[PDB]
Amino acid sequence: EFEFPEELKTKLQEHINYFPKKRQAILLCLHEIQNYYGYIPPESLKPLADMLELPLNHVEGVVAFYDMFDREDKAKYRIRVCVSIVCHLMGTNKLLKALENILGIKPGEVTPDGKFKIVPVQCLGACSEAPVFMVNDDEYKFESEVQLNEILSRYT
Amino acid sequence: MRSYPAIPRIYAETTLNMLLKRAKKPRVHSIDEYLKDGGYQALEKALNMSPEEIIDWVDKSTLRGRGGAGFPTGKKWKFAVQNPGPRYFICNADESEPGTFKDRIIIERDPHLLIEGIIISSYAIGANEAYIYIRGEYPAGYYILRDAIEEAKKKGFLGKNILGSGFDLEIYVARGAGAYICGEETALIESLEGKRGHPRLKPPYPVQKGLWGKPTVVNNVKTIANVPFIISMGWEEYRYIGPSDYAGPKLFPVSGKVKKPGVYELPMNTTLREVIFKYAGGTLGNKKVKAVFSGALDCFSSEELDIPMDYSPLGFGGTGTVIVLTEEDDIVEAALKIAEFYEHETCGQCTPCRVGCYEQANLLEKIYKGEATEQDWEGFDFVNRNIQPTSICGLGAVAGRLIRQTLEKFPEEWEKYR
Ligand SMILES: Cc1cc2c(cc1C)N(C[C@H](O)[C@H](O)[C@H](O)COP(=O)(O)O)c1[nH]c(=O)[nH]c(=O)c1N2
Ligand code: SF4
Ligand code: FES
Ligand SMILES: [Cl-]
Ligand code: NA
Ligand code: NA
Ligand code: NA
Ligand code: NA
Ligand code: NA
Ligand code: NA
Repeated sequence: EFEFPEELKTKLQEHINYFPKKRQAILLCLHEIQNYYGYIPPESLKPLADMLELPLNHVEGVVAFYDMFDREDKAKYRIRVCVSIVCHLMGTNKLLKALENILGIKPGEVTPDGKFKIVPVQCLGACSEAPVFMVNDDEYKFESEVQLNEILSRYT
Repeated sequence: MRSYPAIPRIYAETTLNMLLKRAKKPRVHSIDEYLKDGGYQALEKALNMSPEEIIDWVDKSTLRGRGGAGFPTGKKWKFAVQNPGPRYFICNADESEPGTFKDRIIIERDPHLLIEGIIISSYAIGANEAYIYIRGEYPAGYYILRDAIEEAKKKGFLGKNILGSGFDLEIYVARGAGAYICGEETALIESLEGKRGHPRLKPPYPVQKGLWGKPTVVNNVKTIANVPFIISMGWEEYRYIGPSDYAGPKLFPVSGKVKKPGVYELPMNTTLREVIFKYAGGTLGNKKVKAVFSGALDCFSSEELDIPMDYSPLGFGGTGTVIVLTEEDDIVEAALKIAEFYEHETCGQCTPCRVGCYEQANLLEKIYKGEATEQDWEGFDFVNRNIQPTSICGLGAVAGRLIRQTLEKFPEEWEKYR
């Protein structure tokens, strides 16, 4: 049915073998799956459940609770934009407008080429450098459209 | 050069040169650089002391918890060791409260200060397994800690029989996945056990029953970071730092409408006005301060800036998180943003919290957009005052607090929306 590629199952095992108990590796395993596929593929949950020795029900409940995980839309690059108090005061709306101008999309949306998804997030813990956004693991202050444009050009 | 994700360079400044001695510089300080400033020597000293003596120094330091409840650290460790082992040690690195970005700079720039304090702390309480739980939106920190932990192992500060003391320790690093509740200590533990982050009814406290039912100390990153200093200087010198009653360095994350936003290591006798004007360089455009939001906990007006930044009955308290709003900033729109945070972060266990956080935000948006009925207004008032009942953690206790304060201190601005 659904089996994980060899290069990926290796990494999941690394995670599972890392903590004293297998089940502690669920969040790291799910970060890995999402890093590999662009999202959490719904068919990945059953095989992972078996590797963690957990019920499928349990795993699905976990995916639902943790916001970073996305079971709906594949994207090569997730642009996490902070929509909390400080970034709002300092121009979250200017960043979103600039993202619309450049990429043609709004929060929740994916480019048609499946390259960028914009994900509104809560405070990213960089409030002094507001307004804040992440492109996958990379984090940045927004300054201008021109500056935004140059940064995004680095993601191919 | 070992490359980590891009991180903004948060500005950091210190008058005390302690938790920020290295972290005032926006770069990773690795083990050789840490060893050169006498790093890991407080560990070596601590390993020549009894666990009990360490507990006793930390107690006499008057060190209190920096995750924002201010519980005495030495007393917490005493409670854990009065219960039978095995015992567990957890560094709480979830930092997800709005306006809060101080714990991350220690992690990213001075990982070894933190690691050193974890080892001393673990030995003090007899724990042979420790954990850092770091939020998932802190990827660079995760990778920086993993590498620093390996450096520490290579140089022999982790593993079995650390420096011939007979004391074993492994530090495991866990990541979060988008939930502020997983910063609440019991919810954090549930997540470490591979579950959803639902808080447990307390008591029991984790020091009695925590990870796998066993005695567990949860301490905040910054709390732990003070431990190497207490062992290094002695408890007497630590208590000479700042006020007699509020001893030690405090990190203050200053954000919003200020000229110099960032992290300030200051003593606790500092006032809120001194933080914004003396340290953070005043306001953007020299506009008048309207309000300070203490993270998502409290709202101070411009008439309450000359309070001290201590746990004083009349002090700022909280975590010293200073978000500044100036005269042209819509307080109602700001409250909405605070309402939206709690709505996204309630775990749903308690019913008044689940529905109250939802409805507070839903109704406050109706108000903000001018589409609220008379009843929508009166309902909003009611729910804001009734999120707390039956709540098992502090989220539901505070989710209406800041907003209530805006209603009471900025009534004229709310009436404009009516
Ligand atoms: C909603 C919510 C959220 C958080 C907390 C509490 C609550 C109710 N706590 C505090 C936590 O429960 C506990 O006090 C600390 O983990 C222990 O810290 P000390 O080291 O004693 O300060 C908390 N503490 C911390 O270290 N980091 C965090 O991000 C949070 N977040
Ligand atoms: S008070 Fe709210 S966040 Fe806390 S346990 Fe209850 S429902 Fe969850
Ligand atoms: S409010 Fe946006 S990073 Fe904190
Ligand atoms: Cl602090
Ligand atoms: Na972040
Ligand atoms: Na270095
Ligand atoms: Na988290
Ligand atoms: Na959310
Ligand atoms: Na809105
Ligand atoms: Na209505």
